[PDB]
Amino acid sequence: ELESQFILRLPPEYASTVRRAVQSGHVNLKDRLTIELHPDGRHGIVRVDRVPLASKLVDLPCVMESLKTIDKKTFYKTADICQMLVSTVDGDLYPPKKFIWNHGITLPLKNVRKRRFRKTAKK
Amino acid sequence: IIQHSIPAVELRQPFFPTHMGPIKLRQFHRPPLKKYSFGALSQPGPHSVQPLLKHIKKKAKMREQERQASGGGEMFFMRTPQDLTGKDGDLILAEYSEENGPLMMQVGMATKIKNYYKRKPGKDPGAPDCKYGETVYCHTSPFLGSLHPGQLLQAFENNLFRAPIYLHKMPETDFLIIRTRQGYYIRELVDIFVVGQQCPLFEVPGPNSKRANTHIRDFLQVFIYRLFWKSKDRPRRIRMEDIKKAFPSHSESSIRKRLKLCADFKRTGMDSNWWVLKSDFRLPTEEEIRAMVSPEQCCAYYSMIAAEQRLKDAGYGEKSFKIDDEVRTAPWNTTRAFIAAMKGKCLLEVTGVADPTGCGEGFSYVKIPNKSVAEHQERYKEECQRIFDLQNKVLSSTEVLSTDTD
Repeated sequence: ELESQFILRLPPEYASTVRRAVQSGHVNLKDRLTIELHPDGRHGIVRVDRVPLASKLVDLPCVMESLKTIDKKTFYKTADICQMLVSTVDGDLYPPKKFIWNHGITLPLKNVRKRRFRKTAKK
Repeated sequence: IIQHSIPAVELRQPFFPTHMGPIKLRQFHRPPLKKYSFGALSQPGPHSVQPLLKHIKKKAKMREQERQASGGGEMFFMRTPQDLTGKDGDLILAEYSEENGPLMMQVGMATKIKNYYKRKPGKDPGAPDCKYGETVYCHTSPFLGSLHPGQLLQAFENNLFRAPIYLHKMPETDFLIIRTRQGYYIRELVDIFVVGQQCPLFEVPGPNSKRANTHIRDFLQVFIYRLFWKSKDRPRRIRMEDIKKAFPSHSESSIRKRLKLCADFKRTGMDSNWWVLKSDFRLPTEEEIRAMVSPEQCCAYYSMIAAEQRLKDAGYGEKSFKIDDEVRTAPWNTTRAFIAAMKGKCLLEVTGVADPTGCGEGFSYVKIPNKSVAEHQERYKEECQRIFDLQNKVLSSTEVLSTDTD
């Protein structure tokens, strides 16, 4: 089965904590960072050192590929990426279109949907 | 020369789907996270996100040793589906600026990065170095506009398309999560390329063209041979049901066509019967099967059916594909137009309804005749040049915009 891949976005303070952990390579990252997805498939909780962050799975506008390389000249596609798990410091941890993201990940694709995508003409 | 991974070269599933329904076509190259029915991550609650650093180093080390053990030089490493994981090797991200570009790779396919450079006049000291890709010194432009002297432009280059790319930095907030039935894994990822509009190098077929019909036929034929090869029974045998499940839009009668030359129907007292390989039929070799259908041909075909689905959804019937604007955006028209122009058979509109950005930062691939005729071509080049430069400037820019409140 195809490997599933997606982007995790953390608030900057938490992202820093996690990045140092990824870089150290310590096994305990597995306890220090956990992801829980709720039954609705859109909301969830990311935990950094047991601190719960309200999270939402959103749909990115641009198709994004991850490509792996050995020599840095030839590249092999490993996956299509089209979703992002966005964690915030406020929000309902357990919440009772708003899942459409409007921006690409990179700077120039700000507002891609509204500014840089030819829109379809019906009929 | 592009060498794809073995699973891709062999057109294995799920890397090369045999059939896609309307829903899959709408979601083409945008697979949504779907819940697991079993395995660790089918369970409720928090799940560990695992580090990959020790694993990444180990795999790089193992690969280099295998390299030195035979006994240097160049090795090909992408032999198994396991070699295609995001869990090891160096990784980049590529974000495509076209919402649905005319050609896209499947998982397991390969592309090169070329660094196109135009020498400064006189004493050029050479191109700047880049972290990725191989430098190409070009006197003529591989794009619609020309490079300026001293200009470096990076690009994806393969058999489907060539496209300028622009290296950016991943936001500090963002990580890559790999998700399997067994667990989550996390990698740092710092290099992300923006991909500009494609220059298609492979022609996408039209719906129900002879080319399209020949392709599904040949692909079905390949799937069948591979079924016989997988069979451990002697004489080899396969079940109709397995073919029908992979090709649910084929009639049993059309499948019997592909089977009548290589196999015999064996009837049993049960609604499951076998097709047994004829004893005087020689099964094609691995090498011969690969030659039948390439990954690129599958990509061209996928492009067509996905576009065809989007057109139906927008109300455009099969009788529409004198021509509607939306139909002009279809990959069979845009690729055909671009390739013809590349061969000097015509020019391109450039400014027009098929501009994928909708805002003048992309090219409209629509044929205009070669038909003051030095001014006609100079105006075409001028316009190409302007849009070429505009795209490079906008997509390479690190300017922070500014959410549109509308």
